[PDB]
Amino acid sequence: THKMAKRRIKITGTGKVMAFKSGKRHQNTGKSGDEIRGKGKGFVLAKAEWARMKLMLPR
Amino acid sequence: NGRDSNPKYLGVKKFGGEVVKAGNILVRQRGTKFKAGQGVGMGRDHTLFALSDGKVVFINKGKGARFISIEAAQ
Amino acid sequence: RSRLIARLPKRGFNNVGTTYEVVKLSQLQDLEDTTFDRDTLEAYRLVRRKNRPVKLLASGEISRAVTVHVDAASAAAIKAVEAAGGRVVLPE
Amino acid sequence: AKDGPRIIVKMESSAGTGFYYTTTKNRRNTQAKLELKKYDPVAKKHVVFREKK
RNA sequence: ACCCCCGUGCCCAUAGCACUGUGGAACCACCCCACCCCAUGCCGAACUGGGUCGUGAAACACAGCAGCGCCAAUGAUACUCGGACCGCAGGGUCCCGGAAAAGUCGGUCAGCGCGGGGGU
RNA sequence: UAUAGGGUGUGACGCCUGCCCGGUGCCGGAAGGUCAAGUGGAGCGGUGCAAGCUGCGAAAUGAAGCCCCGGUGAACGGCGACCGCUAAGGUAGCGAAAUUCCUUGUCGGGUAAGUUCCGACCUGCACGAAAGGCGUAACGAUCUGGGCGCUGUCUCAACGAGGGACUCGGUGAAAUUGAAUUGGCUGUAAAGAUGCGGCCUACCCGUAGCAGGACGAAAAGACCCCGUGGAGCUUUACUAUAGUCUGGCAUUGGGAUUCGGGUUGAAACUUGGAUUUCUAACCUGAAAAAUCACUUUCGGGGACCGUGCUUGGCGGGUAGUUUGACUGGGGCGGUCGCCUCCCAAAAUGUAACGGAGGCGCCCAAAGGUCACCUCAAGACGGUUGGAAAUCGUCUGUAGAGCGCAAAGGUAGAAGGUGGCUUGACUGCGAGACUGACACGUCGAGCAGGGAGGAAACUCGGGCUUAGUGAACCGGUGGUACCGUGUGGAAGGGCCAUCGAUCAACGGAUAAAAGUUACCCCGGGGAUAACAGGCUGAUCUCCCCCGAGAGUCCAUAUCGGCGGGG
RNA sequence: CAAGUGAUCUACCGAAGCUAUGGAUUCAACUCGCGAGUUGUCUGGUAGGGGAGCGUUCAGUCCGCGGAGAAGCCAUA
RNA sequence: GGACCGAACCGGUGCCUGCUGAAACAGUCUCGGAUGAGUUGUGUUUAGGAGUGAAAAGCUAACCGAACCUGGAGAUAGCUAGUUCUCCCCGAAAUGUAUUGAGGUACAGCCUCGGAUGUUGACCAUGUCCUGUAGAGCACUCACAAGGCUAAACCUUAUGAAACUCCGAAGGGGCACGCGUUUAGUCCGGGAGUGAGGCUGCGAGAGCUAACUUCCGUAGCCGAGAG
RNA sequence: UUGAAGCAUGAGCCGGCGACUUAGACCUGACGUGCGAGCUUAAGUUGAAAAACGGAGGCGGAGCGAAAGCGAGUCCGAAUAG
RNA sequence: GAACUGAAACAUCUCAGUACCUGAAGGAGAAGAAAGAGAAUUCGAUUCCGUUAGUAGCGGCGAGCGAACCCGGAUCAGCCCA
Ligand SMILES: [Mg+2]
Ligand SMILES: [Mg+2]
Ligand SMILES: [Mg+2]
Ligand SMILES: [Mg+2]
Ligand SMILES: [Mg+2]
Ligand SMILES: [Mg+2]
Ligand SMILES: [Mg+2]
Ligand SMILES: [Mg+2]
Ligand SMILES: [Mg+2]
Ligand SMILES: [Mg+2]
Ligand SMILES: [Mg+2]
Ligand SMILES: [Mg+2]
Ligand SMILES: [Mg+2]
Ligand SMILES: [Mg+2]
Ligand SMILES: [Mg+2]
Ligand SMILES: [Mg+2]
Ligand SMILES: [Mg+2]
Ligand SMILES: [Mg+2]
Ligand SMILES: [Mg+2]
Ligand SMILES: [Mg+2]
Ligand SMILES: [Mg+2]
Ligand SMILES: [Mg+2]
Ligand SMILES: [Mg+2]
Ligand SMILES: [Mg+2]
Ligand SMILES: [Mg+2]
Ligand SMILES: [Mg+2]
Ligand SMILES: [Mg+2]
Ligand SMILES: [Mg+2]
Ligand SMILES: [Mg+2]
Ligand SMILES: [Mg+2]
Ligand SMILES: [Mg+2]
Ligand SMILES: [Mg+2]
Ligand SMILES: [Mg+2]
Ligand SMILES: [Mg+2]
Ligand SMILES: [Mg+2]
Ligand SMILES: [Mg+2]
Ligand SMILES: [Mg+2]
Ligand SMILES: [Mg+2]
Ligand SMILES: [Mg+2]
Ligand SMILES: [Mg+2]
Ligand SMILES: [Mg+2]
Ligand SMILES: [Mg+2]
Ligand SMILES: [Mg+2]
Ligand SMILES: [Mg+2]
Ligand SMILES: [Mg+2]
Ligand SMILES: [Mg+2]
Ligand SMILES: [Mg+2]
Ligand SMILES: [Mg+2]
Ligand SMILES: [Mg+2]
Ligand SMILES: [Mg+2]
Ligand SMILES: [Mg+2]
Ligand SMILES: [Mg+2]
Ligand SMILES: [Mg+2]
Ligand SMILES: [Mg+2]
Ligand SMILES: [Mg+2]
Ligand SMILES: [Mg+2]
Ligand SMILES: [Mg+2]
Ligand SMILES: [Mg+2]
Ligand SMILES: [Mg+2]
Ligand SMILES: [Mg+2]
Ligand SMILES: [Mg+2]
Ligand SMILES: [Mg+2]
Ligand SMILES: [Mg+2]
Ligand SMILES: [Mg+2]
Ligand SMILES: [Mg+2]
Ligand SMILES: [Mg+2]
Ligand SMILES: [Mg+2]
Ligand SMILES: [Mg+2]
Ligand SMILES: [Mg+2]
Ligand SMILES: [Mg+2]
Ligand SMILES: [Mg+2]
Ligand SMILES: [Mg+2]
Ligand SMILES: [Mg+2]
Ligand SMILES: [Mg+2]
Ligand SMILES: [Mg+2]
Ligand SMILES: [Mg+2]
Ligand SMILES: [Mg+2]
Ligand SMILES: [Mg+2]
Ligand SMILES: [Mg+2]
Ligand SMILES: [Mg+2]
Ligand SMILES: [Mg+2]
Ligand SMILES: [Mg+2]
Ligand SMILES: [Mg+2]
Ligand SMILES: [Mg+2]
Ligand SMILES: [Mg+2]
Ligand SMILES: [Mg+2]
Ligand SMILES: [Mg+2]
Ligand SMILES: [Mg+2]
Ligand SMILES: [Mg+2]
Ligand SMILES: [Mg+2]
Ligand SMILES: [Mg+2]
Ligand SMILES: [Mg+2]
Ligand SMILES: [Mg+2]
Ligand SMILES: [Mg+2]
Ligand SMILES: [Mg+2]
Ligand SMILES: [Mg+2]
Ligand SMILES: [Mg+2]
Ligand SMILES: [Mg+2]
Ligand SMILES: [Mg+2]
Ligand SMILES: [Mg+2]
Ligand SMILES: [Mg+2]
Ligand SMILES: [Mg+2]
Ligand SMILES: [Mg+2]
Ligand SMILES: [Mg+2]
Ligand SMILES: [Mg+2]
Ligand SMILES: [Mg+2]
Ligand SMILES: [Mg+2]
Ligand SMILES: [Mg+2]
Ligand SMILES: [Mg+2]
Ligand SMILES: [Mg+2]
Ligand SMILES: [Mg+2]
Ligand SMILES: [Mg+2]
Ligand SMILES: [Mg+2]
Ligand SMILES: [Mg+2]
Ligand SMILES: [Mg+2]
Ligand SMILES: [Mg+2]
Ligand SMILES: [Mg+2]
Ligand SMILES: [Mg+2]
Ligand SMILES: [Mg+2]
Ligand SMILES: [Mg+2]
Ligand SMILES: [Mg+2]
Ligand SMILES: [Mg+2]
Ligand SMILES: [Mg+2]
Ligand SMILES: [Mg+2]
Ligand SMILES: [Mg+2]
Ligand SMILES: [Mg+2]
Ligand SMILES: [Mg+2]
Ligand SMILES: [Mg+2]
Ligand SMILES: [Mg+2]
Ligand SMILES: [Mg+2]
Ligand SMILES: [Mg+2]
Ligand SMILES: [Mg+2]
Ligand SMILES: [Mg+2]
Ligand SMILES: [Mg+2]
Ligand SMILES: [Mg+2]
Ligand SMILES: [Mg+2]
Ligand SMILES: [Mg+2]
Ligand SMILES: [Mg+2]
Ligand SMILES: [Mg+2]
Ligand SMILES: [Mg+2]
Ligand SMILES: [Mg+2]
Ligand SMILES: [Mg+2]
Ligand SMILES: [Mg+2]
Ligand SMILES: [Mg+2]
Ligand SMILES: [Mg+2]
Ligand SMILES: [Mg+2]
Ligand SMILES: [Mg+2]
Ligand SMILES: [Mg+2]
Ligand SMILES: [Mg+2]
Ligand SMILES: [Mg+2]
Ligand SMILES: [Mg+2]
Repeated sequence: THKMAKRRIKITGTGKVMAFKSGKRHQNTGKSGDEIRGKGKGFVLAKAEWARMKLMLPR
Repeated sequence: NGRDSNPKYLGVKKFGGEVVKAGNILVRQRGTKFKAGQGVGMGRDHTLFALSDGKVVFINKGKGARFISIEAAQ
Repeated sequence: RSRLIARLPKRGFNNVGTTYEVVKLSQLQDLEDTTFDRDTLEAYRLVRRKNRPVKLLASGEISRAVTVHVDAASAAAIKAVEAAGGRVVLPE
Repeated sequence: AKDGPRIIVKMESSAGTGFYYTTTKNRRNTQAKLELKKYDPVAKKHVVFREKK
């Protein structure tokens, strides 16, 4: 696909799929907690079976 | 009317006799229902968690005398 | 309804400029003769596609002399190249 | 989080400059006296400048 | 060691309250005065501070006491896991273990430490 | 060639045609408000050593249009959602009318008897003046009621005739058809049985007949719902558009006047604007040469018009489309996310168009910490102050409070009061709660720095549980990674933030309403209307008790309040 | 005159359940060849997964057949 | 003379017959117009968002709210049908969550095949913790029966409760152990289907303590199960 | 289809026609084979009663990051916690 | 110079410069002799095949669309006028 290209869904050495963290992103943040600077790299491989064939040339 | 909302999942997560790790959640309840004892912390939501790995144990007589505590093993 | 993909954030980049052919250091030292692979060993050596620069990185190690001509190398590898005797040279 | 013409506000922080931000929610309910608070930027620690705008 | 007092725990009303009796230069307490330490959004009543006499009144401490509280059997029952059923239905039954709440019989005005001061 | 032509509505004729322009349209509207391209171009920035080359870029000026003012109803319209205030609220004439709900309105006429018809009345659910009002001789295969006449329409059918029907010779189709060796009752079964059960009846096969059944045949139901199916139509749904109006620029030229001004108080090279005018462009008509072409001789118009480019408006005339779901059928109504209690069957979880209630905030202190403080209520006694006040003493496991909704929770306090404060922090995050995911919740501890305390220590918002929006696209402050020969810069990225009743709240495009009885297709007995089926609230009927009426006596009859079938 | 019914006892009846005898699958074990063989076991079945196979045409190769008769057709225990 | 009666002709009012017709719109009888806006012959012109129309969305070559033919074109079809040779082994789902979602899809759950692992599964027993229903009971909140007292409170006596609780089982849940029987379990990876359920007993709501009702819970069966 | 002998769909009968395919230097699994610290060619050239030739390229071989980049390390960050 | 279709609705977008129409022409045609490609101070008219490569990029950054340079081949000619 071209969708996950500059986007999330990064493959790794083990072939596992890397997800970013969403809430909140560039708007509607406010509030208090760390959590703003706490949206990092993440993952699950349950959905990821379907994310491999979407973009695999690269990781 | 038809407006009731959500499950909320409050419970006693690790029952007495069980071997907790460090950071495990012992109880989920609402305000004070269980009082944090030896080796047990408490958060914003109340909800006792484990300070030190070991065996969890329940202590009560009556009222608000309910207590959750830990002790090590080796 | 609305796929995970679209739900998920990113902007990031593309780029992907210069990328280097890796030469594993264990390949030279110890096994074979530690025969001084020189500048172009190519065949019998591990670089193939090329048309991309080559970089030398530390993996395996032994004390034997070597002379390696590569486009670049890791300083911790280039540490072990001279400390076993020998050198790594780079283009002007 | 939602915003309108109404009372209180979202107000950003000062220049810990550093050119830096904090932005706690605030209110014009008590007073318009503005504000200043203590925070830490890139540079140093606790450089304490004034609530902006 | 014993009597007892002051502190401080464990237990976390069968250890609590009221009626009440002992206690006083050893301990507690009130009492005494305080411009300043300190402090009452008023009052040194409370903290706080300087110290006797007085007092054993209040508060405290122990002994008494079972009127009130609190604990509370055995018997039976309610209900019920499992088994097997009657009624068109509301509902009900039999076997099998489990087995309350209340109530009565009663049981009580505690128990168990650590340290220090004072009599024998 | 306005006694003409187009459009619109009304519809011989006669008596006539009212009130209301607020909104919409249309005609006329020097002030003023907004407004496009385009003239103008102060200034901000990039690169180069510079000459300079370049990226944006506003005051002023700029047309039609809407806003604003006036008028116009044989213009769209309006003249009872209890009078309700909105520009006004019905002039004649008519009214139970093709309009009337209640309704078979009430009288009257006609009939032996009239929901109709006629006449009145009027209380017009929802008459009314060119969607014309009310009349009208004549006309009508028009519609309604009545009478005479005659009659097989009828009481009530009979006889007769011809043509089929039947019989013999000749030719000889059709739809339909799982296969059949194809009965009655009463059950049972997917809820109407020849085919299951029990019982009954029944010798084999035909011809003329009858239409109850075979849910008989015919046409993948046209009603109904469904499909992110279709097509016709509509409009102040969306969006473009033929068309049309308007500014600028060409075609497209000259001269006078005037104002604006530059280059060498006038001269004057002049550059444009405005009115005016001329005539070679250009349009156009008559002349022996009909459409043309011409020396044309001419006559009129004439920088306009027309036409090419571009600016903005108008634009159902046309075109593509949109118009959610839930739902004891669909619609109308209500409802979509979030928190609390009940349902919930002593773990968690659990539905209904089930039973109640709240949220889309607030708090610069209602936060951090550090100290102290203890409430509701009653009784007695007390001062413009008494139900309630303020004071006093006594009682006072909480009967109080906790910003809001309830539950939990709280007296060693989270509740009441002050001191100082900015942790309502940057960098992380052991290990767990919860979710299909994506979210969501708790958190010891490490560092950089702080805050309150003398100190142990506590602090990365609040007694907790509601106070929310994925991604995209973008605004602002940083940061300096990318940056298309190189060096910069435009542009992009990471850090922080701002934008969402995207509330149909996992959010369809940046942007969207109706109608179809002219309807089409694909399906559905997954789903209404008819019938059956189960049920029996309601409907029908019977019973039980007996107060009361029946002068007397409940029970000849009648049966309060209730009860059972 | 119970074939009605309350209680008690006991004979028989009665399924593809269990049992008898025979036989085949499934997995498992024990070694024999470097598939078979007893033991124990298993085997209702729709969507669906897995496994082993039957038949038709064509093609290569091998072996063959056919006028004393091919394929096709028809009958059969 | 858009006068009258009435043939030709033009037209179709009413009834019937016809309905596998004589006929894909007719026949008998009846009726309308019958010098006008009349009837009709020949040649010709106008057509598919187009024409025509004394106006029905009528007609435009026997079916016109957009003719026919050919083509794009095997349009698309979340819908309906249909999908053929054998035996063997296993064997479901009609739940959850979200969806311009509701008869459709995605993920999880449940099936199968293979590899890895290896009793971790299962039942039952002991031990230990967690719970607020059944029942009960007024000590709180609401309700409520008869008095006493000087209308609330208060006393004797007496009750109800999904959204009351002084109390409170039977069962259920987690962990440990195997004190003893059994035989599965988990991870990795290939392929799925199911996402319309139904009935009964028990526990409730809605309903009328009606339904071969409706919606959840829970066991068993049909589903896919013959005897 | 929850449920069909169904009075629910389809079919008069028999013959023949009749429905899970093909494509690609594509992706991902299983089985099999040949080479295996490597494996393999495409277009084309040559020769065809048959095939060889052809290394352009492709796949392993190094990961982490947004990227510059660094490298058995990398990334967030002042470090260490991850 | 279409639309159905796809985007699970629909406007940008996709179908697709496909279908159809018209014009011209030949056995082929088109194209062609660098104001080029490009980043080696390299190549060297055009067309074609393989590859680069589902790579750069384009996009309601949605559906989806998608190069070229290097290299390997087929064939290889440049000639004339203002
Ligand atoms: Mg990577
Ligand atoms: Mg709840
Ligand atoms: Mg206790
Ligand atoms: Mg003491
Ligand atoms: Mg003494
Ligand atoms: Mg004093
Ligand atoms: Mg006393
Ligand atoms: Mg007992
Ligand atoms: Mg009982
Ligand atoms: Mg039972
Ligand atoms: Mg029964
Ligand atoms: Mg009972
Ligand atoms: Mg038992
Ligand atoms: Mg018992
Ligand atoms: Mg017992
Ligand atoms: Mg008891
Ligand atoms: Mg007693
Ligand atoms: Mg005592
Ligand atoms: Mg002592
Ligand atoms: Mg009219
Ligand atoms: Mg006026
Ligand atoms: Mg009348
Ligand atoms: Mg009526
Ligand atoms: Mg009369
Ligand atoms: Mg009559
Ligand atoms: Mg009358
Ligand atoms: Mg009549
Ligand atoms: Mg009538
Ligand atoms: Mg009348
Ligand atoms: Mg008028
Ligand atoms: Mg009118
Ligand atoms: Mg009218
Ligand atoms: Mg009229
Ligand atoms: Mg009239
Ligand atoms: Mg007429
Ligand atoms: Mg009539
Ligand atoms: Mg009549
Ligand atoms: Mg007469
Ligand atoms: Mg006769
Ligand atoms: Mg006759
Ligand atoms: Mg003959
Ligand atoms: Mg005959
Ligand atoms: Mg017969
Ligand atoms: Mg029956
Ligand atoms: Mg039947
Ligand atoms: Mg019957
Ligand atoms: Mg029968
Ligand atoms: Mg039979
Ligand atoms: Mg007949
Ligand atoms: Mg149909
Ligand atoms: Mg019709
Ligand atoms: Mg549509
Ligand atoms: Mg136009
Ligand atoms: Mg325009
Ligand atoms: Mg339209
Ligand atoms: Mg419009
Ligand atoms: Mg709907
Ligand atoms: Mg409804
Ligand atoms: Mg519906
Ligand atoms: Mg409502
Ligand atoms: Mg529960
Ligand atoms: Mg439960
Ligand atoms: Mg459910
Ligand atoms: Mg609900
Ligand atoms: Mg309810
Ligand atoms: Mg406090
Ligand atoms: Mg200090
Ligand atoms: Mg911390
Ligand atoms: Mg920026
Ligand atoms: Mg550059
Ligand atoms: Mg920049
Ligand atoms: Mg939603
Ligand atoms: Mg949505
Ligand atoms: Mg959107
Ligand atoms: Mg919308
Ligand atoms: Mg009509
Ligand atoms: Mg029509
Ligand atoms: Mg249809
Ligand atoms: Mg039905
Ligand atoms: Mg349904
Ligand atoms: Mg439905
Ligand atoms: Mg009907
Ligand atoms: Mg019908
Ligand atoms: Mg019905
Ligand atoms: Mg029934
Ligand atoms: Mg009487
Ligand atoms: Mg009497
Ligand atoms: Mg009687
Ligand atoms: Mg009665
Ligand atoms: Mg009754
Ligand atoms: Mg058997
Ligand atoms: Mg046997
Ligand atoms: Mg089987
Ligand atoms: Mg022969
Ligand atoms: Mg043959
Ligand atoms: Mg005439
Ligand atoms: Mg006449
Ligand atoms: Mg006619
Ligand atoms: Mg005729
Ligand atoms: Mg006549
Ligand atoms: Mg049209
Ligand atoms: Mg014809
Ligand atoms: Mg026709
Ligand atoms: Mg058509
Ligand atoms: Mg088709
Ligand atoms: Mg097509
Ligand atoms: Mg379609
Ligand atoms: Mg298709
Ligand atoms: Mg089986
Ligand atoms: Mg949700
Ligand atoms: Mg799935
Ligand atoms: Mg397995
Ligand atoms: Mg393997
Ligand atoms: Mg074992
Ligand atoms: Mg386990
Ligand atoms: Mg086990
Ligand atoms: Mg209860
Ligand atoms: Mg109860
Ligand atoms: Mg309760
Ligand atoms: Mg008690
Ligand atoms: Mg217990
Ligand atoms: Mg899998
Ligand atoms: Mg398969
Ligand atoms: Mg799949
Ligand atoms: Mg579904
Ligand atoms: Mg369902
Ligand atoms: Mg269900
Ligand atoms: Mg009810
Ligand atoms: Mg039902
Ligand atoms: Mg099924
Ligand atoms: Mg059976
Ligand atoms: Mg079964
Ligand atoms: Mg059976
Ligand atoms: Mg059905
Ligand atoms: Mg059946
Ligand atoms: Mg049938
Ligand atoms: Mg059907
Ligand atoms: Mg049929
Ligand atoms: Mg392909
Ligand atoms: Mg490949
Ligand atoms: Mg290709
Ligand atoms: Mg392999
Ligand atoms: Mg080998
Ligand atoms: Mg379309
Ligand atoms: Mg579409
Ligand atoms: Mg387009
Ligand atoms: Mg052509
Ligand atoms: Mg030619
Ligand atoms: Mg190519
Ligand atoms: Mg080449
Ligand atoms: Mg050449």
